[PDB]
Amino acid sequence: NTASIAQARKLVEQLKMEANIDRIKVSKAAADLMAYCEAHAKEDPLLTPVPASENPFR
Amino acid sequence: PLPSPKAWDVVLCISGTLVSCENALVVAIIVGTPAFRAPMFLLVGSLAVADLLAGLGLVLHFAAVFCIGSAEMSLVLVGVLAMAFTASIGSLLAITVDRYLSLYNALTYYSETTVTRTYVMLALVWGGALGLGLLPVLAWNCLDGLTTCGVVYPLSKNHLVVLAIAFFMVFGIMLQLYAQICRIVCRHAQQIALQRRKGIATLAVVLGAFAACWLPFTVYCLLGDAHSPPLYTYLTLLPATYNSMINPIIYAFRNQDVQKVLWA
Amino acid sequence: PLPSPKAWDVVLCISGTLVSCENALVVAIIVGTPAFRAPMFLLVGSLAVADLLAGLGLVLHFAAVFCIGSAEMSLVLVGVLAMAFTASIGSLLAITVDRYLSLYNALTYYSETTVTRTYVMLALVWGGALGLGLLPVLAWNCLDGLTTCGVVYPLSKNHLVVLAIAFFMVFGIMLQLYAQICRIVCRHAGIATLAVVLGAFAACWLPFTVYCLLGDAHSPPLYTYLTLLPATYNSMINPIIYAFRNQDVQKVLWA
Amino acid sequence: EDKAAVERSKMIEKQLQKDKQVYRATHRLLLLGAGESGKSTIVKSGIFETKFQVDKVNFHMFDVERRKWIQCFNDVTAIIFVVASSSTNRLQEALNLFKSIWNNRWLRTISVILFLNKQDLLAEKVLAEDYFPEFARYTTPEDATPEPGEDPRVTRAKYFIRDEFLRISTASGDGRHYCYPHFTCAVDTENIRRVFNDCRDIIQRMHLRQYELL
Amino acid sequence: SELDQLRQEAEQLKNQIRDARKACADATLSQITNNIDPVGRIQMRTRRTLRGHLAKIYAMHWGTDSRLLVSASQDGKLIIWDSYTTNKVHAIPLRSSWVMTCAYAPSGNYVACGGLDNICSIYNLKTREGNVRVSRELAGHTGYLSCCRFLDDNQIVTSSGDTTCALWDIETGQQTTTFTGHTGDVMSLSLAPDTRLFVSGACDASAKLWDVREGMCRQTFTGHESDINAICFFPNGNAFATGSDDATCRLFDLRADQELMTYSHDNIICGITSVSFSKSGRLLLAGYDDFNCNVWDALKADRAGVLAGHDNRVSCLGVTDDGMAVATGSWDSFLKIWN
Ligand SMILES: CC(C)Oc1cc(Cl)ccc1CNc1cc(-c2ccccc2)nc2ncnn12
Ligand SMILES: CC(C)Oc1cc(Cl)ccc1CNc1cc(-c2ccccc2)nc2ncnn12
Ligand SMILES: CCCCCCCCCCCCO
Repeated sequence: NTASIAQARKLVEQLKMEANIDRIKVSKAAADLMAYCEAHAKEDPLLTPVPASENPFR
Repeated sequence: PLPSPKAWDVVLCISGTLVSCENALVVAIIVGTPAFRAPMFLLVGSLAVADLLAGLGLVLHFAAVFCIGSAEMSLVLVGVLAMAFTASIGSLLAITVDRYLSLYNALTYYSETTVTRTYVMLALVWGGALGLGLLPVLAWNCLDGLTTCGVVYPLSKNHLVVLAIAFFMVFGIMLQLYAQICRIVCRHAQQIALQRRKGIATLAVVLGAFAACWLPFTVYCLLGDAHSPPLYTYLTLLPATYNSMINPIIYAFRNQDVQKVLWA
Repeated sequence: PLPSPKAWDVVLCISGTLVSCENALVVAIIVGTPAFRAPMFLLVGSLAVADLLAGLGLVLHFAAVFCIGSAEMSLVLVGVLAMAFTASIGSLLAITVDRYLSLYNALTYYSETTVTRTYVMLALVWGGALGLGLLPVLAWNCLDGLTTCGVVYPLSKNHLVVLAIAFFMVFGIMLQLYAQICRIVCRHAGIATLAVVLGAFAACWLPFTVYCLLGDAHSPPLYTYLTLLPATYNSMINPIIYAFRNQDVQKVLWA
Repeated sequence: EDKAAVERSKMIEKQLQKDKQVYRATHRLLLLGAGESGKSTIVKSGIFETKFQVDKVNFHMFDVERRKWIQCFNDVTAIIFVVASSSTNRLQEALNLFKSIWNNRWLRTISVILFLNKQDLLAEKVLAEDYFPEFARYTTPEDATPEPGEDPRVTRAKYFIRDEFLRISTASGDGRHYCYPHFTCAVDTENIRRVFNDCRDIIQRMHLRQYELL
Repeated sequence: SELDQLRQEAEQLKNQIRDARKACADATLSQITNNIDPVGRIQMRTRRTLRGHLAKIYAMHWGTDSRLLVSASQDGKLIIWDSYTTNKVHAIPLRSSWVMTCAYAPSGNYVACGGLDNICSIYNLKTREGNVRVSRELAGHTGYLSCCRFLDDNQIVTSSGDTTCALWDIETGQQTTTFTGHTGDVMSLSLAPDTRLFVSGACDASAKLWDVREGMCRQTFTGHESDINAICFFPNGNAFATGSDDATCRLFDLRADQELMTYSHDNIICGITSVSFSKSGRLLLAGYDDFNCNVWDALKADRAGVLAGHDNRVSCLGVTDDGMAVATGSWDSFLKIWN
């Protein structure tokens, strides 16, 4: 019973703590993701190939 | 003034071209990846190389007699054909022998011993082929007229006799090796069937193909002289070349490995 | 009386007579004891009998051709000589195979199938000897006209070439057995005696079979005699060192 | 200074080559013991390994819910599975474990070396079991090979407990791996030569099927 | 009231929790990101494919300079590579033979390992004599080590198949914390970009959040209906992507508290083994069991590439420190450095 009640109460605190969590809207999260992508869309050698001058992999 | 080719010569040339193409394809597949550096695959590659040499020599000889007017260079071509045929027989014997030291030393295979064995055996096979190809370009030639020519226009009698003897001895060795392999296969098949006969059909097919492809030439060469009807040589040599169209498929295509690469 | 024999025929007759005497004294010991039925015991009997027949036929042919007009009798006797010379070669392979199987199947060879194996080996050996030795009194024959027969008089070239091919094939089936024996001996667990046996066989019965492919006919009989001489030496030497070494023979003979 | 780096690389390469040459000499095996079926007697942190030898061919054996770490033994030569012959229906648990290990969907080139163990207890119990109704509807195999001093009931039980782990083994294997009963008891000393022969047999069978003969 | 009231209250709490979760979501990002340009084709190919391993490989961690690389296989061999000249600076012989994890220090000094040996041993590369010797053997778990990253030169988070996650120390060696709450096997853990958080994916069809300094779970991410095998953060420390065995990659956000986008196509029904974001956070790299190293578009949710070439199963994946390589390790003892 002690183990069962312990696990039950622990689940209780975990659930109540994770219930009262701010939920930011997806819209501005996607906006931030787009902003990061555009701000770092240029430093993407995997998407923008570069010549052998600065490509030691030859 | 050059001779007019006959139909049989055209048939021989086209068979040589087909053999050359098939063996070139097989060797290209084998050499395509460094991951096929295995003893059995190495021997298969050696067989393919020997057959490619045979086909290329045959086609070059045909093109150097009836199209490009000349005869002095054809002797080297016949020597190359002899070397290639001896190499092919030796390589087939090598493959058959290695097929038994892997079915009997199953607990010691994958070791430097196998590498040393295959290296030494391949070296001996190619040395013998080189010797037999060099012999017709040495003191024992019928061109000088101090010897008896045989059923082959530039060849002689002694060379054909020694070649036939060597081939017969190798045939005996191969017969014994299968016999042993058939014994082992029958034992395993019986053990499997204990807890309720395709293990011999392949051996019979392979042996019958090899016999029906090689034996007639030697058999009708031994009891013959340089006066037989011309068509006899072509009729007896056609199966010898045809053998190179059945060796590579059996020994490098029925395998489940190369088949996938071929499908690509 | 007309033939007026020469030295070589006398030497051949002497060799045949010694072979026959040795063979008789070796087969008498084996047959005296009725309890000999082991695979070796039955196997060596065929070799001894065939070699005895070879010697007896040689001596009888020499005596008959030079004492009476044994034309047809000489033909039949040469046929029997071929019979016996083929039997003495087709049987050694059988015993070598039996020894190899007994040495590899260390604890499984001993069973009922061994008797059937030996019987079938004997049947095959004698059947092959009959097939090869029947031709001289069969369709192929030099004494018919336009047959370009081989080295010796009543032997068609095709017949002897077929015999040579058959023997050369048998020289491979027996060549790898010696290598297999060496492999088994060196792995699981002697080489000199096997090597000596192989060398004796090859040296003393190869020369004749290679001296009919090269030559065709119309050659001096001197080479023929000098090339057929080693056959009698092999025929004599086989039983001397093959079966007259273990106690099996001396133990029975002494008592 | 790149020359020193290249020399070090070559030295490490040759050392690795030597280590690989040493490595590619021995075989590997796995022991899926039922838990108490004499895992200590058949031996003749968590991972425990043993290294015996037969005819100079050094082997390699090691012991271990189990739904995952089977992935690490995809190349073992064979599995030395050890059953207990005393049945309580724990024999059903062993059969279920064997069934799960059979249709693993990933181990399709592994053969099992069965070691039915503790036969003395089975003999004592049967002479002095019957839970499965299928036992009554059974007959001794026509090709039985009983050792001297055996009772018909004892042989029936022995060959019925071995007919449950093969009735499923040779059902779905596409001829790629097989089972090999080797009845033993706490009483034997040559089980080490029932492993060597079976390993040789498995490798020979694999090579034969690779050549496409049988 | 041994357990009744607690389960009923937990059930109603979860009910209102996911009520708010679905209510707090406007719509998926697909329509927001559909307007962006579909860059399309991706070009990659091998440069200096590395070979020399004796058995199949399981893990690899890129150094801090995008040059070094360490991998381990089932032969007790942990060796250091250099994907510029294919040399071998250091080779480490292990003790066990079934390692299943690898890691690299942030300073490039220490190297860890582990696997099915229930241990997280590490090795030092600053030996006076020049060789490599074993270090403090941090042990105490009850299962097989799955992944062990490096928070710092002194702290080493770990995992286990016994539902445990506890960081250790090198000075003495003690589990100062023990994160718990999963039910199955903790397959892998992704270390936060700022070293102030981490996530893990269990085998019970869930991958919950985890703190860094108090071991208090603070979110749930009920996802795939099957096992999980990989997880990795987003370069901005805001989202992570999770693999599975049902051939369905998907990305989860730390703000939506629910599923965001799926990457499932019915053409292949094999299993995944790894995931890795592109340096720009626009392409998702899969590790499909069919030997194909597929690449997906992070936002278009479309197959942006089919680059492949391996023969055995593909297990490892990742990206260099700064857009230098996409090294992929398979079971064929070959490390294929791709660019
Ligand atoms: C092709 C030729 C060179 O090989 C032979 C040579 C001889 Cl004098 C006699 C026979 C054979 C073929 N039989 C053979 C050879 C070998 C072998 C041993 C060492 C190196 C390579 C091969 N091993 C074997 N085991 C069972 N037969 N067998
Ligand atoms: C002398 C002649 C009959 O023997 C042979 C004939 C051929 Cl065509 C090929 C090879 C051999 C000798 N190898 C052989 C034969 C037999 C065997 C089987 C059935 C009946 C009698 C003998 N069993 C064997 N087991 C291992 N070798 N081996
Ligand atoms: C003419 C002789 C042909 C010999 C073929 C070899 C036969 C092998 C039989 C093996 C039987 C095993 O039960």
